[PDB]
Amino acid sequence: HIGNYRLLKTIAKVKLARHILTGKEVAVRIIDKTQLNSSSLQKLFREVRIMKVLNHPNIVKLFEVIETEKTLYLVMEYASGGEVFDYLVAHGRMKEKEARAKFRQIVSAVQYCHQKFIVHRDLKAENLLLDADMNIKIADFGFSNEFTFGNKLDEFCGSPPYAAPELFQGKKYDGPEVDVWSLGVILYTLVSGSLPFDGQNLKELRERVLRGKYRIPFYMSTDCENLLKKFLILNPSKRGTLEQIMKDRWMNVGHEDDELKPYVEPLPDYKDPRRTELMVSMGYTREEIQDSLVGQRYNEVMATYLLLGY
Amino acid sequence: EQPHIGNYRLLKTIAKVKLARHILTGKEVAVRIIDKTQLNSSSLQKLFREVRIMKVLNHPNIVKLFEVIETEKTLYLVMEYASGGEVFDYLVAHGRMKEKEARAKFRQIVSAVQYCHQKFIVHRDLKAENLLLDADMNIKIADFGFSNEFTFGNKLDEFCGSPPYAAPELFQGKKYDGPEVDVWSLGVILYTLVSGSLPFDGQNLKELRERVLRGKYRIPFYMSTDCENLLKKFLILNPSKRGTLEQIMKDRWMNVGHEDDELKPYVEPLPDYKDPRRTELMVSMGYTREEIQDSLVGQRYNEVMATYLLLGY
Repeated sequence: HIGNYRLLKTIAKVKLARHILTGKEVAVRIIDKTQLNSSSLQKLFREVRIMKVLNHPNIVKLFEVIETEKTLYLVMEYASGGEVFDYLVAHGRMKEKEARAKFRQIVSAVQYCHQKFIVHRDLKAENLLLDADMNIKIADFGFSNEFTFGNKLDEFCGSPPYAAPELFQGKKYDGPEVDVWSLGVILYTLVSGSLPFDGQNLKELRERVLRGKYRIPFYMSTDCENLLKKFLILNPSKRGTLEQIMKDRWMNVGHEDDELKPYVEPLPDYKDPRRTELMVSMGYTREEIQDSLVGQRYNEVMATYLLLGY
Repeated sequence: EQPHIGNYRLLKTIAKVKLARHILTGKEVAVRIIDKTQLNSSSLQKLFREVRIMKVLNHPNIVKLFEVIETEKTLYLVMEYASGGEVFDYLVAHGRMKEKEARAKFRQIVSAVQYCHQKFIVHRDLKAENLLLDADMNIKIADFGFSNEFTFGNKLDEFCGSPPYAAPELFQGKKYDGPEVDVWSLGVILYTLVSGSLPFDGQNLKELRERVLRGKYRIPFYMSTDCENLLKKFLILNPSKRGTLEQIMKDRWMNVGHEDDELKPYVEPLPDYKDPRRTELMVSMGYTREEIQDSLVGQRYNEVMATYLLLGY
């Protein structure tokens, strides 16, 4: 094993693991640096930094970073509930009351990143993970657990049906309004268990996408069809921001007093007495806990700390 | 090992697809199972249009249709099973193919697609996940007619592996219609056979598009020169300047170690419908002589014809 972790089984090389001293499960991406060229190494560590800066409850967290001469271990949040894509396959559509619960979390998460000028650019159901409580954990925001670095044969499973029309018109695919279209598509698959735009191949899928028409089922409320109209607009400049969309009726149904808003980064969690104590009586010194959590080292000490929060 | 349908025992699922065993010959097949009640008149005609295409392709390297079983509510299509799996899964497991091995599969691949081009049928979706392998490592292209991946606009199709093989047209809003599209896809396929990786990559569709539209790809140090020149005839950004497969069959690399046996378009062999050997086995199965005669002469795609074909393996 590596660090305070016991590799259990595997699930791009990713391992399920048990933090020995907390018994908490964790995902452990393993990456071989010798097999990387400078251009790719840079992009990696650049994305590792992005992961260290996104502190949101629906964006899979990073717990530790172990880096050796030839290897880089990335210990991150494991989501025991799997993909949103797999769920939707089994249980079919969600109930209007169920989707809203998660679609709030999603839009809050994506919105948070747009604040920092990070657009995800590949939003899909396969990238929305769930934990043991049915809470949303978006993945691949920074570093991607699905994309190898040019070596392998990526299949881009699930990416096309959520692509905005710009992609097929040769127009730029850069701005936040791109995640915005995809959110539309996402929402639609949640309340229907199906695709607004579909086809036998990429040709047919394109045809349907660029036309922008999509069937609304009978069982879909009228407040819902009205939320889709705000996402699936063909012209990128007329698609509204996410701050403007959190103020929708369908979004806030059941939250008459609890209206959705641009998430506010919570203050640095680093001094919790309960965990500082629990740690000391494991064999951690007081100030190494202090230095580790002050400097946000993301080492074996910071990892243990964060893992005690579950 | 429980349900039966016609002469088939359904063994397991592999869209709804079952690997089954034909009880009279013990041969394996794949049965696509379609719920007709879940389809609308428009779609029903697309189904039978495509099935008519399936009955009409007769190439050694395209998956063959054996039988159509139709009931009130359901349609069963019985087709070749490729036990060797996807070329994709095979590249992932074994790395690249050395050039000699690649030429062998690429030859079969070109014959098959060119065959469909002669009839003005274009695949529109060649990828390494569509190139199946049989027990002898022979290529069987899937999805030329009906698609064992495309569930009719109903579910949550994933399109696995499609993007990296799309001609630049797709991302430019231009017509994605002609054979040239397949030709570009062939270019990608060749390259991934011999290097075990894609010529155009990227962490998301946006990044993929840049590489595709630009049209630049690295030639590995180990790639033969003849190979590099062959890629140059497929991976041309302008649709109209891409060659036809008939011309591309004449290429040097295509024919290494095939000097007197140059790749030329496939000619459809004479019909099979009289083999007295197989005719006799069938007679002692309960089939009558003229019922064998009618179905084979008529190319019916009923249980008789299917039993006859499968006795050919």
